[PDB]
Amino acid sequence: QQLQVLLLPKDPDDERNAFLEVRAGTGGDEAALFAGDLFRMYSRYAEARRW
RNA sequence: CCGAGGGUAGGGCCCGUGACUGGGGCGAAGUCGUAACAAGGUAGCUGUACCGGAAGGUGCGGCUGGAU
Ligand SMILES: [Mg+2]
Ligand SMILES: [Mg+2]
Ligand SMILES: [Mg+2]
Ligand SMILES: [Mg+2]
Ligand SMILES: [Mg+2]
Ligand SMILES: [Mg+2]
Ligand SMILES: [Mg+2]
Ligand SMILES: [Mg+2]
Ligand SMILES: [Mg+2]
Ligand SMILES: [Mg+2]
Ligand SMILES: [Mg+2]
Ligand SMILES: [Mg+2]
Ligand SMILES: [Mg+2]
Repeated sequence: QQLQVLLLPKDPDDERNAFLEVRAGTGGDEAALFAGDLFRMYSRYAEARRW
């Protein structure tokens, strides 16, 4: 497998720490309920990589 | 003399436009309370007046399109 050289495009803020905010939308307290469901999911993902 | 029209001045109407402002219509979700529909938890509605974040409240009279 000839690994295609992916070392051509550079990136400034690619390794920097990131702010993440989740906001509820359409559907009243149901979307608010899901914004926690998205946040735990990103919490499981952050701790799974020692973040 | 009249006279197209030009000029000066002052009015009337209509249209476009204007910092800003007043409310109105619409919204798969927001905040605050819950005024009305049951006696809707203070029966409701009403003209008027005063008042209150807001639905609204209270006064004076009126109607029943008011339960028991
Ligand atoms: Mg003459
Ligand atoms: Mg003339
Ligand atoms: Mg003339
Ligand atoms: Mg406006
Ligand atoms: Mg009332
Ligand atoms: Mg009520
Ligand atoms: Mg009532
Ligand atoms: Mg009154
Ligand atoms: Mg006031
Ligand atoms: Mg106040
Ligand atoms: Mg009062
Ligand atoms: Mg009365
Ligand atoms: Mg009468």
